[PDB]
Amino acid sequence: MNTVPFTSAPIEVTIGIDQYSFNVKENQPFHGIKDIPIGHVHVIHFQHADNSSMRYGYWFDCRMGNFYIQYDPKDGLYKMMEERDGAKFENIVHNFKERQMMVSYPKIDEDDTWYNLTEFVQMDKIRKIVRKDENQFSYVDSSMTTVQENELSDPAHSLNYTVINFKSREAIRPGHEMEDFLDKSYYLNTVMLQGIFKNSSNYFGELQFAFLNAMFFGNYGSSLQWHAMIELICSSATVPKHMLDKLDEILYYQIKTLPEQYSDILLNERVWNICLYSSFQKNSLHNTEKIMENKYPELL
Amino acid sequence: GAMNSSNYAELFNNDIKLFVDDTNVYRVTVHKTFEGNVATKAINGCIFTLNPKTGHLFLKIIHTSVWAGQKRLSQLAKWKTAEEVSALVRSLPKEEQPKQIIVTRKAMLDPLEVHMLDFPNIAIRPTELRLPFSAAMSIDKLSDVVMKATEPQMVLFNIYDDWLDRISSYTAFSRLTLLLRALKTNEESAKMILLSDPTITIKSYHLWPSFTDEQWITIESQMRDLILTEYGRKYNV
Ligand SMILES: CN(CCO)C(=O)Cc1ccccc1
Repeated sequence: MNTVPFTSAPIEVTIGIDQYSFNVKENQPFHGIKDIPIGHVHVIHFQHADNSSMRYGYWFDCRMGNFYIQYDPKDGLYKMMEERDGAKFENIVHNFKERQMMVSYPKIDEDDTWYNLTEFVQMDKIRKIVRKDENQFSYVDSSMTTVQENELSDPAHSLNYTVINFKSREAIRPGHEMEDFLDKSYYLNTVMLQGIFKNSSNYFGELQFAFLNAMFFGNYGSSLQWHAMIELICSSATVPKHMLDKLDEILYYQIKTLPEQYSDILLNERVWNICLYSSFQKNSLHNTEKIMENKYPELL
Repeated sequence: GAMNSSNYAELFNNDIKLFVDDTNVYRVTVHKTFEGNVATKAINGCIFTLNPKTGHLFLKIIHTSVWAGQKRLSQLAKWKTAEEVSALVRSLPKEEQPKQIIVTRKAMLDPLEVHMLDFPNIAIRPTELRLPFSAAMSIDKLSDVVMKATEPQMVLFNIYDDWLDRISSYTAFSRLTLLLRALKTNEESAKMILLSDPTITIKSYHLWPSFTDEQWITIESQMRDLILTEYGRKYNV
């Protein structure tokens, strides 16, 4: 069980760790989060009390280094940093734990929610979407635009999701225009799965990461990417059975976790109605269709 | 964006553009089977592709053989239309290719956009106008060449005959749309008006009769009356 200590908390902030969140008052004696489960990526995220504009945070994996948070009063945010001195770090944490100045990652034993949301998400792939190679952790915020958004403006601060465009030469074989547009299997299976992602695990990892950035940061380009990756599968007549079954599980837990009061903005009516009721896979997403109908029947 | 009343004069500027109407591509007669079920029989159709500035009409005849063994024909018809329009554009020299293609029905947008991916600079546009190009098969010489086709065939006509020697392309388009609107609202009357006078003939190389300028004013008036008349008989006004 790993720890992310905080030097201090000088400004009032709501802190998220994965799907949990807690309030810290200005100058409250808070020194971090302990008992973080090893084996998953995690995200620690921030919304200041005085300017709820800009949610921001850091994707990290405690297996890749010792990370801590320190507020920077010049740039005005909580920054993640890596501590290279292992003995300094262990001693800092041990002191903070001894004074009980840390919150405990509060994982109920029965609960597989975070695993189910990050099953295919891997730090190494996050770091190719979010390019900042000098750090082992990845910063994301509400305003960062995606490469595709930038084609339609600072390249260094972009989300490099895989571009998916259904009316593009990449998606449409010369001479198969109608076929490829109405049945996207060749774009899914040959261009994207075999060609770009190499396997469905990497495809699902990007889809899950896009959803989590949409949900935790209100990142609009991430929401677009999540829906595009769903629609590409649902609009393909030929999908491996194991991918459809896994997709249904992936989406079930995403819809389960989504805050009820954010569904209006985080869920695209056209995509979901098309996917659940018109598409080739309208009959292949039983768990997802059941939770959607019982939890968001208005959207449909 | 969409073509409508506000930007109507753009049709007659010097940027090459084409209207594409797919109404008459997939045509059927509906009939009863021996067992008392209903079935369709396809008849030859056509794509109506028109340069409104010059009167150039590329009439691609759609022979019923293109439907043989195919499913979802009304959907296929849109993609076939898009395939043929794309082939026409590729067949034209670069300096003759359109800068815009305006589709008369919005369901042509995605099929044509996908077939034209190779031409990212050609704008594919809808229109809010209710253009009467479906009535093209009420022009006797066009209907005749479509029904007689035994194979796929492109036939070329200026739909304005020689009118541009005497009038502008705005006025010519307005005459054409008035004639076609009349033929669409009451075909028999419209054709009675056009041929009532034995002395005015259609030249072998033309579609419409050889009216003098003054006769065109009379004709145009009779067509507007017809479109108002029928509008009363329809709405009881
Ligand atoms: C083809 N001819 C005579 C046949 O009507 C033209 O009047 C020019 C033309 C070129 C191309 C398309 C339509 C019209």
